[PDB]
Amino acid sequence: MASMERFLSVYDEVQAFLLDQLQSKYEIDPNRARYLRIMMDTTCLGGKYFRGMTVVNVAEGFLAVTQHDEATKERILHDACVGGWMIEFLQAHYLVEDDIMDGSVMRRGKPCWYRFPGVTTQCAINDGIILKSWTQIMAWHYFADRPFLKDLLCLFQKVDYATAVGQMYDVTSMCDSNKLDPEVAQPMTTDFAEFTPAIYKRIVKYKTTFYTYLLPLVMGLLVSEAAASVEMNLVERVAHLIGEYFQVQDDVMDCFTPPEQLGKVGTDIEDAKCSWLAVTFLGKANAAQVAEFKANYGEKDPAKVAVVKRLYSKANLQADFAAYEAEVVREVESLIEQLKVKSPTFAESVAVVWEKTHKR
Amino acid sequence: MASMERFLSVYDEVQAFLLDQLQSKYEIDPNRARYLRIMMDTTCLGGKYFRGMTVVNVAEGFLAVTQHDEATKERILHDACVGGWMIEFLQAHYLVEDDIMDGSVMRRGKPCWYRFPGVTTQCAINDGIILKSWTQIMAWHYFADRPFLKDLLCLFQKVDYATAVGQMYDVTSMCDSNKLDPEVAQPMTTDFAEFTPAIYKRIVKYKTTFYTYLLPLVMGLLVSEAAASVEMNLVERVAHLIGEYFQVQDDVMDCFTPPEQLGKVGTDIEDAKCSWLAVTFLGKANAAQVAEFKANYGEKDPAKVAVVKRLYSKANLQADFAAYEAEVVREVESLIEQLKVKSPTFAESVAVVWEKTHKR
Ligand SMILES: NC(=O)NOCc1ccccc1
Ligand SMILES: NC(=O)NOCc1ccccc1
Ligand SMILES: [Zn+2]
Ligand SMILES: [Zn+2]
Ligand SMILES: [Zn+2]
Ligand SMILES: [Zn+2]
Repeated sequence: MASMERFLSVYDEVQAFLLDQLQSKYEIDPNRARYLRIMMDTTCLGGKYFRGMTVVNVAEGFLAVTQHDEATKERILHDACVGGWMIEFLQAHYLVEDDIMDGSVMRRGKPCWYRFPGVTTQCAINDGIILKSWTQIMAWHYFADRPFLKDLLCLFQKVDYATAVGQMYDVTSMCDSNKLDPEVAQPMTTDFAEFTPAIYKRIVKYKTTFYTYLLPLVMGLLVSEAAASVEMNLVERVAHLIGEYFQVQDDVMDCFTPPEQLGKVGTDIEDAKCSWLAVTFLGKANAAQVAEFKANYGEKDPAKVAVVKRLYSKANLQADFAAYEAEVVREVESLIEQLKVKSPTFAESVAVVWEKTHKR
Repeated sequence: MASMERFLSVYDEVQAFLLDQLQSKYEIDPNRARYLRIMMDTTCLGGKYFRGMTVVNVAEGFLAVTQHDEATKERILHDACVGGWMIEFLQAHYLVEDDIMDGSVMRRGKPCWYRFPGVTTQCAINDGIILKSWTQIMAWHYFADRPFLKDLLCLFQKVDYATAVGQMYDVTSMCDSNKLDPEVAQPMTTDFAEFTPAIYKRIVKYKTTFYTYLLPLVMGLLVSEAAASVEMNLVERVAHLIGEYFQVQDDVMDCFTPPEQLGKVGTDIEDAKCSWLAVTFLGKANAAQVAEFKANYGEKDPAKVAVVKRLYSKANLQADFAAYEAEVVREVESLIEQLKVKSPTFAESVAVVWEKTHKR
């Protein structure tokens, strides 16, 4: 069986399990079940499944080098599929809630869930809650008797909590820290003193890298009973590094990729986000350029937005990007080498994750 | 040590643990830590702590009849306090998110969290997420080596998921089920065919009873290693029964308790909620009364709201309430008796929970 067709099949099986349980154990009626089926499909399907498929790809790597009965091979692959859906549903939770938090309009060429006419914010906040609850229902059902259940739940928790803390770093990134105060409406920064590489790195490390790269890699090791084939400090280091690069690319596309190709209208400039572009621009600007940036950033006025894009264009940010990219290629190849000492197979899976990131 | 002073002390200890970890493990800065300290205090403190204190009271019951070293007595009580805070933080999560979902203005005489000037919806949805993540952090830290960790996590999950499903039942209670559809804006019901006792019971069972009554009772049994002192089908039956009564009282106060005493302006009529009052009124109304109710319910116009209150007044709903109350007194005393067969101590704790509910 090809990997993607297995993965997709297990989605149908998990969906049926979750909705059947709603009827047998939680007293749901058929119409509300249909509403939740449609919510699940709309929010969990239609991406490339990079995160969930990484679990499967890691587990396939280890199957090629480890002796097992066929039925054990099938159970491992079924577990890797379930685990990969846990991650896809976790991402679904964060996309639904973030879209509401940020007042987003589109995602992937389609309206954000909360904007569907028979959804609304009142339902969509709760639908998002349900998405994440379903990850837990999956784990407790499919992994009830598994030796890795404890470790898997404990890892999942920490990643989820890191991700929520990262959303906090993200949404407060344009405020002055010393002015955070629940009692006082928050002004945009005027000095941009906090738009630094180290601060930017903390936002991206927490908001994206834990659930996009660390979790799929480590879940693949857990369902394979292979955590001893790695030095977990290296896996964490490589995960954060690759995931930082992934976000830098996303930051650049938000500004420069046309909307029909991007699948939405990017608003990072208007939203005054601490993007890689803003931070890099500030790291090389002269006094007059910094003043012009300050007079135009974080404003909805499209002429002021065009002024910011113009500043980024004139500033030759493509060169700082190629230099960044060069250095990440360097450090990732180094980390992969360190991974080969305990597991060529795992190092190869990390290689594949890097290639899919670097070339998308 | 008195129970409440222990409980309160453990809040300070848990808070310090959670914020210290944010600094040592999640790279937080002092200002964001202060923001989260204030969020925790504002959202978790100021109620009566009925749910968390019930864990402690159940555990105290068993301590009186079970032999233990003093250090074991202290560990059980510390565990019951932590467990009771897990429940209080879980309720905090649902209050923050529900207030946003329902566009609530006040809670307990104070603005809803999302309405604080330096919060806003964009932060408050995520703050609510964090609240529930903190319940998990507590359990994995304080109960890491405990024999009941698995059972406690598995119970907590199911209760949380029941609660989210109950919010779904609640927010869709004024729609016709056969018309639920993410693609189509949802009209209010015109026939009110779904305002029935059984439908009402399903909303309340899921939305409130699992986290308010089942969870504190069962968590008390788990931290005491006492689940064998009960027949879990009875505990579930009594929990749902008491919790249904609790919500019927809440439904009546939303309509009839003055706002300064209620701590908010009740809007169940304007929001077309399936309340006990609406369902009971419809169960006894003549044709003309049903037509007048239909012409006035679910409308913000205060004259139409006063028409609905007038219908409920003339309909002598206080008599149906006294009759309901009588029957619940009857069934609860019966269930307590059945609980005495395996545990007088546990039956007594259930007695106390009932008294606090019945007389508030
Ligand atoms: N639906 C129902 O009544 N019970 O299923 C959920 C559940 C919650 C807590 C403890 C055990 C089960
Ligand atoms: N903050 C950090 O870098 N690590 O702490 C969180 C964490 C997440 C996943 C696995 C293990 C730990
Ligand atoms: Zn966002
Ligand atoms: Zn972006
Ligand atoms: Zn509500
Ligand atoms: Zn109410």
